[PDB]
Amino acid sequence: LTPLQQAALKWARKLAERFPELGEEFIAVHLEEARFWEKAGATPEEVDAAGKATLEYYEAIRNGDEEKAVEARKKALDIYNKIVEALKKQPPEVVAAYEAFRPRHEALHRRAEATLRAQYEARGS
Ligand SMILES: [Zn+2]
Ligand SMILES: [Zn+2]
Repeated sequence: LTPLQQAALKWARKLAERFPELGEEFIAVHLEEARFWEKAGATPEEVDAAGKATLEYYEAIRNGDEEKAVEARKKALDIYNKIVEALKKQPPEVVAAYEAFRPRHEALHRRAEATLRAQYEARGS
């Protein structure tokens, strides 16, 4: 267990615990994403800051806080953009592997956004 994997595990487990509908699948998908971040040369602190902003982002959707959602989304994607451009210099098998994995992360992301917005519209928070 690398320090980068531990950093991704900490924030992905928090999201799964607070929103059980996402489930352990939310943790596993974010670990696989973290393996590509590690391949691209990301550091544990970059993954820790991005995971922290991701929890704040989804917590913002659950609570209807739009300003916090905008700020948290930018903080997470500022770090993600650094890693997309680093992935360009990766071997083609790594890039092709990432392009084949990303639709599964996209589908979990679409589900998580809709499910938490639904909890704000119904439960209210
Ligand atoms: Zn995600
Ligand atoms: Zn989105």
